[PDB]
Amino acid sequence: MKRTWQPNRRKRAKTHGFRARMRTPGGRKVLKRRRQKGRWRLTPAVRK
Amino acid sequence: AVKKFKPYTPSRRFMTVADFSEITKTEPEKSLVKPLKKTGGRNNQGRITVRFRGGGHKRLYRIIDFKRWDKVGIPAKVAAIEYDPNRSARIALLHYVDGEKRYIIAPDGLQVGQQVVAGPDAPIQVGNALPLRFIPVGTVVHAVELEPKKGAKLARAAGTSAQIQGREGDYVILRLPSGELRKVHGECYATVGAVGNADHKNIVLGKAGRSRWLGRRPHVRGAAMNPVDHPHGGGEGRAPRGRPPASPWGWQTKGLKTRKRRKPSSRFIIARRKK
Amino acid sequence: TAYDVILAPVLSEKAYAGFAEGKYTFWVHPKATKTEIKNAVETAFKVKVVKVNTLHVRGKKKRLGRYLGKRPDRKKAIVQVAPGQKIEALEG
RNA sequence: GCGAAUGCCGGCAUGAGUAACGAUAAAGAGGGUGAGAAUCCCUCUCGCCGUAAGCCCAAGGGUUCCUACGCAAUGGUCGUCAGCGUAGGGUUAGGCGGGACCUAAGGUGAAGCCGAAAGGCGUAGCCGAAGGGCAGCCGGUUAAUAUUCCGGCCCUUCCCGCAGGUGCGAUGGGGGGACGCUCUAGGCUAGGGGGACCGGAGCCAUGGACGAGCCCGGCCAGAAGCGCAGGGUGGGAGGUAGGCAAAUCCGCCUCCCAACAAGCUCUGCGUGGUGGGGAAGCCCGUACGGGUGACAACCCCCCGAAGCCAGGGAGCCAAGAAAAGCCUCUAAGCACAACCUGCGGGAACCCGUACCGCAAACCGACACAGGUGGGCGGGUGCAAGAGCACUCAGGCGCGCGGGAGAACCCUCGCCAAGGAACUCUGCAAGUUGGCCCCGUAACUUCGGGAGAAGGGGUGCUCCCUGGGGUGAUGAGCCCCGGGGAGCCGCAGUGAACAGGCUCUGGCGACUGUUUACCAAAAACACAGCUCUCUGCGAACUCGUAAGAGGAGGUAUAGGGAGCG
RNA sequence: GUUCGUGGAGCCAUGGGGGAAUCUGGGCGGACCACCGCCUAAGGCUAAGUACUCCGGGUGACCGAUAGCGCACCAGUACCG
Ligand SMILES: [Mg+2]
Ligand SMILES: [Mg+2]
Ligand SMILES: [Mg+2]
Ligand SMILES: [Mg+2]
Ligand SMILES: [Mg+2]
Ligand SMILES: [Mg+2]
Ligand SMILES: [Mg+2]
Ligand SMILES: [Mg+2]
Ligand SMILES: [Mg+2]
Ligand SMILES: [Mg+2]
Ligand SMILES: [Mg+2]
Ligand SMILES: [Mg+2]
Ligand SMILES: [Mg+2]
Ligand SMILES: [Mg+2]
Ligand SMILES: [Mg+2]
Ligand SMILES: [Mg+2]
Ligand SMILES: [Mg+2]
Ligand SMILES: [Mg+2]
Ligand SMILES: [Mg+2]
Ligand SMILES: [Mg+2]
Ligand SMILES: [Mg+2]
Ligand SMILES: [Mg+2]
Ligand SMILES: [Mg+2]
Ligand SMILES: [Mg+2]
Ligand SMILES: [Mg+2]
Ligand SMILES: [Mg+2]
Ligand SMILES: [Mg+2]
Ligand SMILES: [Mg+2]
Ligand SMILES: [Mg+2]
Ligand SMILES: [Mg+2]
Ligand SMILES: [Mg+2]
Ligand SMILES: [Mg+2]
Ligand SMILES: [Mg+2]
Ligand SMILES: [Mg+2]
Ligand SMILES: [Mg+2]
Ligand SMILES: [Mg+2]
Ligand SMILES: [Mg+2]
Ligand SMILES: [Mg+2]
Ligand SMILES: [Mg+2]
Ligand SMILES: [Mg+2]
Ligand SMILES: [Mg+2]
Ligand SMILES: [Mg+2]
Ligand SMILES: [Mg+2]
Ligand SMILES: [Mg+2]
Ligand SMILES: [Mg+2]
Ligand SMILES: [Mg+2]
Ligand SMILES: [Mg+2]
Ligand SMILES: [Mg+2]
Ligand SMILES: [Mg+2]
Ligand SMILES: [Mg+2]
Ligand SMILES: [Mg+2]
Ligand SMILES: [Mg+2]
Ligand SMILES: [Mg+2]
Ligand SMILES: [Mg+2]
Ligand SMILES: [Mg+2]
Ligand SMILES: [Mg+2]
Ligand SMILES: [Mg+2]
Ligand SMILES: [Mg+2]
Ligand SMILES: [Mg+2]
Ligand SMILES: [Mg+2]
Ligand SMILES: [Mg+2]
Ligand SMILES: [Mg+2]
Ligand SMILES: [Mg+2]
Ligand SMILES: [Mg+2]
Ligand SMILES: [Mg+2]
Ligand SMILES: [Mg+2]
Ligand SMILES: [Mg+2]
Ligand SMILES: [Mg+2]
Ligand SMILES: [Mg+2]
Ligand SMILES: [Mg+2]
Ligand SMILES: [Mg+2]
Ligand SMILES: [Mg+2]
Ligand SMILES: [Mg+2]
Ligand SMILES: [Mg+2]
Ligand SMILES: [Mg+2]
Ligand SMILES: [Mg+2]
Ligand SMILES: [Mg+2]
Ligand SMILES: [Mg+2]
Ligand SMILES: [Mg+2]
Ligand SMILES: [Mg+2]
Ligand SMILES: [Mg+2]
Ligand SMILES: [Mg+2]
Ligand SMILES: [Mg+2]
Repeated sequence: MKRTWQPNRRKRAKTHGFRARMRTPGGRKVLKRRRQKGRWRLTPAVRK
Repeated sequence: AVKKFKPYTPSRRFMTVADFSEITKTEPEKSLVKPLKKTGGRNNQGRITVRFRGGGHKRLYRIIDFKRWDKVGIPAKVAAIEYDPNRSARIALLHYVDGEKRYIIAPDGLQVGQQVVAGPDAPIQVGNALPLRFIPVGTVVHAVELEPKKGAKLARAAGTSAQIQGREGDYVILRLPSGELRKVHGECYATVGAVGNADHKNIVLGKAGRSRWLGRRPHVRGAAMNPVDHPHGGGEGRAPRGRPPASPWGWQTKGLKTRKRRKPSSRFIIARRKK
Repeated sequence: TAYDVILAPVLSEKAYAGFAEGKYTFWVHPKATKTEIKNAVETAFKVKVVKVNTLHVRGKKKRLGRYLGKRPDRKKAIVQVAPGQKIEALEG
C-alpha cells in the first residue's frame, strides 16, 4: 500500500508555497492571518 | 471489399477491417502542412462536458484548406491518397501547378495525376469546386457551404452526398443526407461527386477495444445508476424506467423537439427530415 | 567601499597537506564569485592564481543547553597558484 | 462550600513481576580493550541472501559521514559499542545533472472580451521536463572528496592579433531535427565459459598420483590514421502565380546523364602513439592495511545479448508531439564593415556534490515481517529462462538469552484397514505435475474443446552414425539428434520449482473492472441491435456572462435512452 | 428603506416603458380634489461634539501559576495535521 504523505519538494513548493498563496484571493487571507496570529514560519518552508 | 478474419481467437470472429487499398499511394505522410498538434481534450476548463470522451491513441491534426477560393482558377494534380484519423474519409494529398501543398478530402474514385481546378471555369468531373448556381440539377455533390465565404462544412463525412433538387430564384434547393430539402446561396463552393469510403458502415469494431483505441470511454448505461445522478437510477432489481424517458439532466430523450424554434437560420428549409 | 574578502584560512589537516602544493585554502564571503576570488588574492596578496575552486559548506545544527540552533552557512575556496612564486604570509 | 456529570487536568495504584522483547537465516570457541563482555575489536569454524538480505543513481531525508573523548538520557536486555551526546574536520566541476538554450500538457499573461467587487476567459509573448540539443575516458590519493584533486590523453564555447577566402547579414522563409506497435536479417560490443598455452607463492595429505596434477590471474583506457559493419544524400540548366513571398533556398513541370551502385558526409567496433591496472598465496600484521611473487603473464578458441551501427528491413491499424542548436537563401543595414577555416595568446560563470537510498537515515507516532522509480544483476544442472537448488565478488546471523522438553496453539512430516462414511459443501490437505512419443469423444460459430480423457520412456557406461554454426573445407570448440550393447537401485524431471480429472445443469457470449480497509459476482463494461434529437452561431454540458468542451467534427458525424 | 410585509399606501432612491415646463415653473403637508401653509430637487465640499484601543501611563471589594491573555518562563514555541 501507499501512505498518504509521499513527500515532494517541487509539488510542496508549487502547492503550498508563498506565491502559491499570493496568487489567490484566499492566500492573502492566509498571509494576513498568520501574521496576526504571529507564526514564525508564515509559509511552510522547503529545505534546500 | 472488406478485410476479414477467421475466428482464431474470441472477439475476432466479427472484427472487420476496412480495405486499405487507396492508401498505397503514399506509405509515409508529408510533414509540411500538418505541424499543429491536436490537443486531445474531452473537457473544457475543468469539467467533463461531453460525457465519455478521451483516452485512445495520440492523433495528429491535418490542416485542410477547404476554402477553395484560396486559388481561383489554378489547376491541381492529385498525386496521393492518404489516411486521415481525424475525418472519417481518406484525404487527397494533391499538388498544384503553382506548387503549393494542399490537403483535400478525396471524393469517390480518384486516381494519380488527373487535373482538377477550383474555379468556375471547370467541366463536370469528380473533384472540381464549383458554385452552386453552376452545379447542374440532379448531380450529386459534397462539401457544400451554408453561408458563402465561410469554408466548407456540410456533407463531409464518408459516403455522404448532397443532391441538387432544383432552384428557387437566387437560392438553390439541395437535399442533405438526412433528407432535409434546404436552400443555400449561389456563389459558395461545392465539390461534385460522393465522398466515398462507403465501407465505413460495414466495419465492425469487434472487441471492447477499437472503441478504446479510437478514444471512446465505456459509456455506462443509465439503468445501473443511483438516484443522485440519473432519474433512471436506483430501484430494487432493475426498476422499469421510473415514468419518464429521460436524459441525466431532466429533458426527455425520445421525442422532444429541442431545436431553437425562432432561430434566424430557419425560413430556408421547406422540408424537415426524410423518414 | 572595497566589498572585501577572505575571512580566515581553514587551518585543517587537508589544508596543511595542501600547503605542500599550491592550494592554500580559506573561507570566503558567502556571496562571492570564482572570478572575484582570483581578483581578491591576486591583488590583496600580489600573486598569480591559476585555478580557483569553491564549494558551499552547510552549517551544522548545534545547541548549548536546551535551546537548539545552527552554525553559519559559509563558503570555502581553494586557489591553484601559478608555479614559481607562492604566498609568504600564510605560515601557520 | 464537590464525591459522583462513561467530567477535565497532574500524580500514583490494580492488572504484575504477567504478557511480550518484533519474521523458526544459527550460532559456537580462543585471545584483546575494559571496574564490569552471550552483545565491543581481532582470529578459527557453522549457517543465510546471492534477479539479493550485493553494487551504482534519481526521489526523499538534511550532517545522520569520519576521527577523538564519554555513557546524563535512547537502543524493547546489557553494552566499554552505536546511525546516542561533546568537539574538530569533511561535499573542490568549462566537459557529470540543472540556469545563462528551446518546447509539450498546464499556468501566468501586452491587445481584446465578460462579470456587483474580489475577479473569470484570452491572441502575441513568457514560464513550464526523467522530452530535444550540448564538450570526458581510464587509474591513484584521504579516516572522511572524486567522471571534480592529481598522472596520461582528447574535445567544446567566446574574445583578441595575423594569414587566406567570401556578398556578409534575421526575432523572416526553407529542408532537417521529427518520433507508433510487433517480428526481426548482418556485423560489433558489454557480459560469460574453456585451453594440452603463459606467469605465479605454495602442496603430493589418508589409500593412489610428479603429472593434459591442484589453486589464482591471463586486463582496461587510448588521438590522428588504417581496416570492418551500417545510416543519410541523386549532381547540374530553364520556367514558375506559392512559402499570407524580399530570395540563387524550398515546392511544381520540362532533364543531355548517373541510377539495387559509386562519390561525399555521420556514427559504432577493432587496431593504433602511449598510459594505468596486475591476482590467489607468503612476511610485517593493534586498527588501517603495507611490502608482496614477477622485468609478472597479459595469448588463443567458443557462446553471445533487450545494448551499438539506426533515421536498418518486413508486416499491421489504432496512423503514431512541439520548438531550439545546426545547414541554406535574403530584407533593413553593411561591403576599411560582417562571416568561414587555420595559426598563437587569453577567459569559461551560479546551484547540486558527504552519507542511507529497496532501508535502522524515505513514508508508515517506533532501529515497524508493510510500500518505494531506473540500470548491472555471475557460474553450474533441470530443454530454455530474471523460475528452482547450491555457490563466486559483496554483505548478513536479523539487538534479549540460557535451561527443561507438561497440557495446549501455529507450522511441518508420517501412519494398519476403510476412502468423503465428518461436514452446509473433497473446505482444507493429498495425488496428478517438467520434457519426448502414440492416442484423444459428445458437440460446434469449424477456430475450438484438447495438455481432453488415457497411457509408454526419462539414470549411468561404451560403440556406431546423420548433421548444423564458428574455425579453413576437418583438426579444436558449442547445438539438434538416431540406433545397438550393457550396468545398478524399491524409486531414474531419483532433491527443489511445475495441471486432480470427467459428465451434467443455472447464469453471464468471451478478455477485463468495482464495493481502498468484511461482498470479484448471476453486479459494471463490451462489440452489435433499436428508438429519439441535432444542418452548424448545431443539439447537449460547465460557466451570471465572456468563453470553452462538442470540434479545429458535418447525419456513414455527434448527444441521450434501452437491450447486450 | 422608514414602524409600512401591497394595505386606503405617502415620501426617499430606481430596473424598464411613455414623457415637459424655468416662477402665471415645480415638490411636500400619507389614495385623491379645492383652499391654506413649508421648501427649491435632478452638481459638489465641510471641521467640533460620537465609536475603538496595536501602543503610553495611573487606578481596581481584579486575579495570584489548573487563576490571569494561548504564553508571568527564550510561545502562538515544542508537538499534531
Ligand atoms: Mg518545415
Ligand atoms: Mg459502443
Ligand atoms: Mg446499484
Ligand atoms: Mg456524487
Ligand atoms: Mg431524480
Ligand atoms: Mg561547484
Ligand atoms: Mg476528585
Ligand atoms: Mg473508568
Ligand atoms: Mg485520568
Ligand atoms: Mg513467576
Ligand atoms: Mg505466564
Ligand atoms: Mg495470570
Ligand atoms: Mg514470555
Ligand atoms: Mg529465535
Ligand atoms: Mg564467543
Ligand atoms: Mg571469552
Ligand atoms: Mg583474558
Ligand atoms: Mg555468540
Ligand atoms: Mg536530494
Ligand atoms: Mg526525519
Ligand atoms: Mg546529530
Ligand atoms: Mg570511540
Ligand atoms: Mg548507557
Ligand atoms: Mg539500555
Ligand atoms: Mg570506561
Ligand atoms: Mg557514524
Ligand atoms: Mg557523532
Ligand atoms: Mg530560461
Ligand atoms: Mg553568463
Ligand atoms: Mg522557454
Ligand atoms: Mg521560442
Ligand atoms: Mg500554450
Ligand atoms: Mg496558458
Ligand atoms: Mg487567468
Ligand atoms: Mg531538460
Ligand atoms: Mg536532455
Ligand atoms: Mg584534469
Ligand atoms: Mg552570404
Ligand atoms: Mg575490448
Ligand atoms: Mg602453471
Ligand atoms: Mg598416501
Ligand atoms: Mg580465458
Ligand atoms: Mg585459467
Ligand atoms: Mg583499445
Ligand atoms: Mg542483433
Ligand atoms: Mg518550426
Ligand atoms: Mg555519493
Ligand atoms: Mg563514500
Ligand atoms: Mg530496485
Ligand atoms: Mg522509521
Ligand atoms: Mg529490530
Ligand atoms: Mg522495515
Ligand atoms: Mg516496485
Ligand atoms: Mg544429471
Ligand atoms: Mg545452462
Ligand atoms: Mg530464487
Ligand atoms: Mg565471501
Ligand atoms: Mg550472532
Ligand atoms: Mg543478537
Ligand atoms: Mg530480535
Ligand atoms: Mg516441542
Ligand atoms: Mg491411513
Ligand atoms: Mg494404507
Ligand atoms: Mg456425508
Ligand atoms: Mg452426520
Ligand atoms: Mg482444495
Ligand atoms: Mg557469432
Ligand atoms: Mg463473465
Ligand atoms: Mg473489499
Ligand atoms: Mg473479497
Ligand atoms: Mg466551440
Ligand atoms: Mg449513437
Ligand atoms: Mg443488461
Ligand atoms: Mg411597501
Ligand atoms: Mg421617488
Ligand atoms: Mg427609471
Ligand atoms: Mg410627486
Ligand atoms: Mg400628497
Ligand atoms: Mg443644494
Ligand atoms: Mg494597554
Ligand atoms: Mg496558564
Ligand atoms: Mg503553588
Ligand atoms: Mg510539520
